[PDB]
This record gives sequence, C-alpha cells and structure tokens, in this order.
Amino acid sequence: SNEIYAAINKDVLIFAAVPSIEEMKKGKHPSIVCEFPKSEFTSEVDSLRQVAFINDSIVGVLLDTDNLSRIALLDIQDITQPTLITIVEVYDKIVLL
Amino acid sequence: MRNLITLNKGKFKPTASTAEGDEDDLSFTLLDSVFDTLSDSITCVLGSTDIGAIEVQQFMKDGSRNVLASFNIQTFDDKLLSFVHFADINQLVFVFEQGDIITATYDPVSLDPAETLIEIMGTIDNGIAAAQWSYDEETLAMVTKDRNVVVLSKLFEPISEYHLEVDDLKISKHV
Repeated sequence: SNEIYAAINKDVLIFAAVPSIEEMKKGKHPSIVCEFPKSEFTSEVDSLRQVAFINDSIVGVLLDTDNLSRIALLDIQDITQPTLITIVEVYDKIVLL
Repeated sequence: MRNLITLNKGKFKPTASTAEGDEDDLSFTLLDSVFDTLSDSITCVLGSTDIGAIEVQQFMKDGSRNVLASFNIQTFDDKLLSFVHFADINQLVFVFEQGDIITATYDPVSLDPAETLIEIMGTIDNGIAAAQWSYDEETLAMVTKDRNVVVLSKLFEPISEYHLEVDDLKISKHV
C-alpha cells in the first residue's frame, strides 16, 4: 500500500503508518502505530537481521541463529496487536531476503 | 539512499593446540588476527600471558585449523603489539611490547612446528608503545616508550628514526 513502513530495532519491530498516500502528500508524516518487541513474539532468539512484506498482509522477519536462520511470519491485520504465524526455518544460512 | 545490510555473521572460537591432553581452557585468549588474502582464510593468533605460550594458526576457509606455529616468549607477559604474515616468503612476524620482534618461517608442506625457524631480528630498549605495518608490507613503523619513533624496512634494517619531542608542536600550530 506504500502506507505501512517497518523498522528493525534491536529486539523490537516498529510499524509506522500514514492514513493514505494523499495524506503523505499533504504533510502528515508516518506515525508509529505499533511496536512489537522480539520478546513478545519470541521471548528469546538470537537476533533479527532483515525484514520484508507480503501484499501488505504479512511480514517476513529474517533473523539469524548460530547455525541456520529463522524467517518469522507476522500478520499485520489488527496492527496494534499482531499475531505470530509459524516461524519457518531454513537449514542454510540465508544471506538475503 | 544506499542502505547497508548484513549478509553473513559467520563466527567461531579458535581452539588451542593440545599437547598432552589439556583439552580444556588454558586461558588461551585471542591476541590478534589478520586476513589471509592469498588463500581466503584467517591467520588467527591465541596466546597466554603467563607462560608466553602462543599458537598462531592459519584458519582455512574449509576448516583446516592448521597451527602454523607455537612457542614461548622471553618476556612472556608483555602484550603483542602487532602481527602480520608474508605470503611470498611465508613468514609470520610478531612485534611484542618489550621489543620481541619475532619472525617465524614455516614450510608450505609441513605445517607442524619444530620444522620452522624462530628468529629475533632485534629488540627495542625499554619497550615499545605501538606499531603498525604498512599496507604494502614494504616498511614498518613504531615508537619507543621514551618518544623515539623508528621506521625500518621489511628486511629489518633501520630506515630512519626521530626522537619525538615537545617543542615541534609548539612551532607548527599557526592559530
């Protein structure tokens, strides 16, 4: 939608929203509408590395572990309280996503 | 634009070269390391501050933890000021705080110690402060603890030296 932006702080994700593209044009800068700490969806995991979106419906968070990497899927519907989708694992070291 | 991202966090711990079954920790703390551009590896160094027991290992990319050298130091407590490796001559040069300018020459085939050569090219009176190898490995520079800078070639002949003083700063400021 170009209206939701993700940011990866150490152990937390920040989701910022603007009501519409036109409201971005008028001057209303995107506002922090949600904060999802890493501990809130994974009470302990190594570290998040990159992030991406899916159709403005899903979020894929690529985090690295000691041997492999975990892609955690998050649902952005009900932005204030997102739900954790299955944390998929790839048995190789992801370098890019 | 041009955000910077991370692609890999490959890491490990350099294990020591056990000699008699002391496989546990011997306080073999890492000292320094240098990229091995000629073989895409790491020439890691781990040493002990109590006995001078230092092991320098060429940690290959495939995992061949080749311990290229291991021995003891006369001062055995002074810090390793610097360290680098030379590929053409296949040498490992260390510079310690007290002047222990050590050269370890190994064999490309037999990487076991006691098949190497350990030499002390020279010492610096009353220790050294810091040193840094030139990026082209054609010269080395350091400064003595009593403010006397010295620069010398990679064959360890003194190129020149200059007693660092206090007056010079007072004359070349122009404020």
